[PDB]
Amino acid sequence: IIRGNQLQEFAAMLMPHQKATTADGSSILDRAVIEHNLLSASKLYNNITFEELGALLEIPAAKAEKIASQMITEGRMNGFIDQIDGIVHFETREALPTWDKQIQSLCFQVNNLLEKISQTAPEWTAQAMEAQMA
Amino acid sequence: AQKTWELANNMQEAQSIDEIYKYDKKQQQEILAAKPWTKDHHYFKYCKISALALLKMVMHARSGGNLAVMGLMLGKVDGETMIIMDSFALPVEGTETRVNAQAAAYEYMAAYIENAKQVGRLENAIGWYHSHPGYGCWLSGINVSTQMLNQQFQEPFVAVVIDPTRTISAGKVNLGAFRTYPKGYKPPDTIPLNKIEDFGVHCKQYYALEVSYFKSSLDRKLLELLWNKYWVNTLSSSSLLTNADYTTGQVFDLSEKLEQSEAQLGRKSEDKLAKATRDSCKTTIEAIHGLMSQVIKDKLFNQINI
Amino acid sequence: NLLEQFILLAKGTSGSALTALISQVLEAPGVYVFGELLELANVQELAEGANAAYLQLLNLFAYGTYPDYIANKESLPELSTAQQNKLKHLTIVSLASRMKCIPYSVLLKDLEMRNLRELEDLI
Amino acid sequence: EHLIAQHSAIKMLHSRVKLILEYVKASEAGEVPFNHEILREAYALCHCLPVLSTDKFKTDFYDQCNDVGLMAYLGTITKTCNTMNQFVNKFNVLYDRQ
Amino acid sequence: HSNIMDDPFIREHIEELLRNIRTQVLIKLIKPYTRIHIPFISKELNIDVADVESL
Repeated sequence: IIRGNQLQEFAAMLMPHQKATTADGSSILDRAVIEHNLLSASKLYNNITFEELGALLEIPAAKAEKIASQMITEGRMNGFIDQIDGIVHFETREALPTWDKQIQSLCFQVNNLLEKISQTAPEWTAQAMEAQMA
Repeated sequence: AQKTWELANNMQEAQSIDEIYKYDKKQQQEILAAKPWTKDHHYFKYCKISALALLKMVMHARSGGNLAVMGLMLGKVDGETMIIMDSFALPVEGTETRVNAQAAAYEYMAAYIENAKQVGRLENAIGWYHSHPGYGCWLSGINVSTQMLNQQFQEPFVAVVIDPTRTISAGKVNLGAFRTYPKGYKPPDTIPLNKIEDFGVHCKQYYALEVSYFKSSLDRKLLELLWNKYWVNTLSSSSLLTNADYTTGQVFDLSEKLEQSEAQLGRKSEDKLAKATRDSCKTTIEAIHGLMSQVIKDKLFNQINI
Repeated sequence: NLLEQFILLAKGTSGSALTALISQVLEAPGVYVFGELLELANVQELAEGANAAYLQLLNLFAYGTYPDYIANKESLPELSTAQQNKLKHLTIVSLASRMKCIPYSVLLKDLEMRNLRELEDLI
Repeated sequence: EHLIAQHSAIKMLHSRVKLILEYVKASEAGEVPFNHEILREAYALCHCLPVLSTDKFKTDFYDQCNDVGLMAYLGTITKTCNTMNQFVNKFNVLYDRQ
Repeated sequence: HSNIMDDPFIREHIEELLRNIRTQVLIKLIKPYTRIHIPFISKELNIDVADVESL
């Protein structure tokens, strides 16, 4: 997530035609970074309210919703908006598929740990495998 | 494990999995002398392709790239099933839509079979296969003609069509086994439109067998012990969700078969109720197998450390 | 691998120079497990003198959490803003090991946060 | 033919876990040198052992179990109906009232 | 008013328009939402609350 304080050194090197305001008080630079921030924020959240969404993107409550609905309907992000309670649901996992994913990760950690065991002390690993019969 | 698993594996003796690998010469002679496929015509319905044969056929089909390739397949028959135990390539040269096997394939066939008989290959040629690079798995007009020619004189014969392009682009093998009807015989009677769309013009001239694969015990052990991604994918296979749609389709055509059996039993001679019951038992058994896998996974992973 | 750099520079130094290196370790980003550093001449003799406060701080950063730091704030030395962020991060790690669904109430009480928004920025 | 594949997979996992436990015990005793990173990763492996013990997972698991139970019931009924038809057919030709 | 609403062939068919465009705006707007206020739709279509429900 790119905050608005690390882009001051970037807007100075932009070409003069790229710094054109769109008649709403916001330049071109702080519109693409807003959409990028919103798309990146959907990878860290399962759902977020409008007030909190408008706390890390500025644009408090009325423009964050408009931009969020604008990114959707164009195949740019996955989600849906519940305007009654003011919350945006991005991606919900279905429990059982998550269980199999975590099982795969658990087995991956088992294999990786044994790989380091056989890589650090190969002489001990061979003795342990033979002793596994007894 | 003691007595329980000592005789459960018994590597000294071939298991029930390796039973199919044994060639019974007397049974083969008896079944070919009886000729039970002459009376009926939808006799053979299942085609059991071995793992090595499928792998060799797939690799040969992909090796040609966009050009067609062809070869023969050895095997035998058992009841209503055609078993393919091996396959072997032919030294032919073909284009993207035509393979002929003019003069080098016909010597290679006989010479290769003679060489194979020397090192203990008791199976005889059971079929021919060719690849369709990028236009599905079906039988063309000349394919149907040569299938009729092969079937009319060499009675047991099944044509296998592979599709390397769709196999690579989809991640799963695209294969199809087919058999044909005699010349000018059996003209039996939204379906026709899609049928001609995905098959050729001769949709009613040939039928498609149900293709299944098998493997031996040593093959199973070597495969499951090859990479670590095969026992990890077993402890997290998650059935009943990978192929739920297939289960719903099986329930649907089960319902249709049950309706047909109810219609038949109220009043050619096939006993449709028994087949419907067998299909129902089969699909329920897959469902229960999936549930057992889920229960085993839950007991193994969730019930540890409080 | 970053901890290995500070370890070699800390193989011979002792006294005030060594304790200064400890503060740099807690300030360097990407250094979250101080395992190899804790089995050196530090634990051998650092429990006596005015430098024992930093030894307690290093033990707190390796095994303790943020609540374990408020209780003994008087004894422990002051922490810069960079070091406090690392300590709060390790507190979230400790809670994650115990439970895989951490409520906001636990995080707010342990990390001494008051605003929900600033807690989520830290997470 | 299915439980044996499950058994082989579980046995491979058991062998790996047994070897990891043997290494951890050897590190505890002193046969192998104290490797901090390996033991840290073992601790992380142990902390993940209760995989997804949430209430939503339990509800979904119960849904799956009930679905399979119903699919078994519909089909046990079918097998019983088939046996019923067989018995009726065998009974008719023997106790025929003509 | 001097070039469009003069001939009968455009003024009579101007009511079939100003409704196809409003319908297509409505369809695209409610695509991401699952529960949306009707007065909110009224603002985005520049029509009163009563006509939004009819549409």
